[PDB]
Amino acid sequence: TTLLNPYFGEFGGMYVPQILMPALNQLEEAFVSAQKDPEFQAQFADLLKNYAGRPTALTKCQNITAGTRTTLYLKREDLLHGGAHKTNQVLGQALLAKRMGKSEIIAETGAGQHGVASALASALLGLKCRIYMGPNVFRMRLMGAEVLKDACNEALRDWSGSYETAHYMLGTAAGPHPYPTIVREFQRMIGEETKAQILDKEGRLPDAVIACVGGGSNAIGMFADFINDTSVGLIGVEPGGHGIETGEHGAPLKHGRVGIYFGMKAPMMQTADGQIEESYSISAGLDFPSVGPQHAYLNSIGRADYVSITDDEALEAFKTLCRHEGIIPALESSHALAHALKMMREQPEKEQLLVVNLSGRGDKDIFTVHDILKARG
Amino acid sequence: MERYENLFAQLNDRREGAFVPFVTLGDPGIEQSLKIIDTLIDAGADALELGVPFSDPLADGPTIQNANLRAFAAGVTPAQCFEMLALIREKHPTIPIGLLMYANLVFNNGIDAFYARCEQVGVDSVLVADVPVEESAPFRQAALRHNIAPIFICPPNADDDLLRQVASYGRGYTYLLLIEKLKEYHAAPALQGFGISSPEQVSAAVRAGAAGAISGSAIVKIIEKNLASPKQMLAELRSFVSAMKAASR
Ligand SMILES: C=C(/N=C/c1c(COP(=O)(O)O)cnc(C)c1O)C(=O)O
Ligand SMILES: [Cl-]
Ligand SMILES: [Cl-]
Ligand SMILES: [Cl-]
Ligand SMILES: [Cl-]
Ligand SMILES: [Cl-]
Ligand SMILES: [N+]
Repeated sequence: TTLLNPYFGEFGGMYVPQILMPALNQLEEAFVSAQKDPEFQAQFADLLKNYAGRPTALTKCQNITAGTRTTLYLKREDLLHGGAHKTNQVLGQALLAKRMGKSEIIAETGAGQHGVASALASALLGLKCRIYMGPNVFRMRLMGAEVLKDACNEALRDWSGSYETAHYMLGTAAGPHPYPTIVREFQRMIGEETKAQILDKEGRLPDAVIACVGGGSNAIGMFADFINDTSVGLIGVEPGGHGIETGEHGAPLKHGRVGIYFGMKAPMMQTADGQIEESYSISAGLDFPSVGPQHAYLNSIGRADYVSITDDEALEAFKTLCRHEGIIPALESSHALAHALKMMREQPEKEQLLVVNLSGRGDKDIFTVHDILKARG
Repeated sequence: MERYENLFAQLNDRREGAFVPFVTLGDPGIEQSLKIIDTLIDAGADALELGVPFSDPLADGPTIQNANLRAFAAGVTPAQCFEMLALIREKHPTIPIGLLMYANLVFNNGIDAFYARCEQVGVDSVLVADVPVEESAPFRQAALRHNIAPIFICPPNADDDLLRQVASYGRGYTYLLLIEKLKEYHAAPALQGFGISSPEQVSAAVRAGAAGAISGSAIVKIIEKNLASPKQMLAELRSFVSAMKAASR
């Protein structure tokens, strides 16, 4: 029994050991209660405005689109405190933890952004935060935190006989219900602001909104408020790694099969006999073998289209934004920008209004990009 | 077949409980796993619970997680596990054989086809570790269609709704971590699988009203300690299983 539907079509669910169902049911009930509580919404809004820095800017990119009929805006989640969109929903989940009378936080992280997001939120709200399997390491320790697909398996292990005291801060729109729903609702101000901002600046909805997809939280955050606007295209960009043809990628939604893992039924990269494969991307934040079930659902009904961008395309978009707009983007975000640049360049007389979710800043990536550039020459 | 029912009817006639060890298939290797399993049966295990190596064993503790890497370090695949199972059943016609699975290995190439393969090799039950009873319908149904008992975990917190669901949905045995309400609800005989490490705990579970006890990690422990000593592995396994089963009589 649940209050909300755990599935998006055939995708989603709560595929966890029986012993974790009370934790998931507790969390879902607290979330449903919190969404109807004006005091909770006001406290979350306070944190987002006065601590995280919302609303984030919407930046027009005239230098990049000169000589084409593309108008390009970047939704600037790179300007959010912490440097990425992850901060939005850790603030909400930390408030939910406190609503449930809990005082410990468990988390994991690939690109460090979510682990540092979990640590900063825990420091602000007085929660004892413990992170599994993460520079980023020193930040989390500075912020008082006690410190991989298996990373996602590290925390569930503790949250087992812990949830009476601790909350598992899942970092993307995936995992067992209610997390795909909670993470969407705590990220949807991305798309809500973008819609208001585009309307103010252009007097019309975008032709398409474009976001990179790892587990799916920044993309579903951007998409959610546009889903019922049937003329707005929703484009999610998975990592193509060295190329889909190489098998060294992170694009299960396109090139993968439905399976059951990490508490959800969803497309995943897996061997012929159902072992969960290892993904690959130049960007640690997209290096995820599955995808959130709402993206699988949106794909299946044709509401959203999913594409892939290779390491080299992402690298070129990273350089392009640095040189022509003075913004250093996360390599994750550069996948979304790269696809927008392709939409523009392939059809330069097509009139189109595009928004790219610039999910984070790329200071974390400057060492990685420097080594690749130097190794090239 | 009705191996679990025949087993519990016989154990009741003898006024004793069941002792059921768990081991990971192919740990440390196919050959020695097969010999380990024959030693457990030789020593007096009433049923078996056998794990198929999975890339991400979410619901396994530290000792169990090591068993799976040992098996992967040996190249063990699910197809090799099912040939093992057919060989085990061909040697031992009446002992109940339960599998502890992860959902993706069951769902991968079709749920019905997985339980069909279980019936073909003579498996008696399947516990899917990451499928809660609320998600279990297609698994339970496919299990029952192929004469496989779907096993459910009754956790310590279980309220009355979960108790009646577990009692209604499970067959073969109830995986316990409560006994009176399961009997009241006509549940499958309960096997305590929580911290079963000592012969006293077996005797304490039967005395509590359980039909027996499952030792889900103590056997795996004894294997981990004697890797460079295969012979002493089997002799240590034999002595422990004998001590646990004697505690059931
Ligand atoms: C996985 C992480 N971050 C991923 C990430 C992603 C991919 O995660 P989502 O698909 O959930 O947005 C996108 N953009 C940025 C800036 C990111 O850091 C992490 O920091 O643990
Ligand atoms: Cl519902
Ligand atoms: Cl409200
Ligand atoms: Cl409005
Ligand atoms: Cl036999
Ligand atoms: Cl049956
Ligand atoms: N991914």
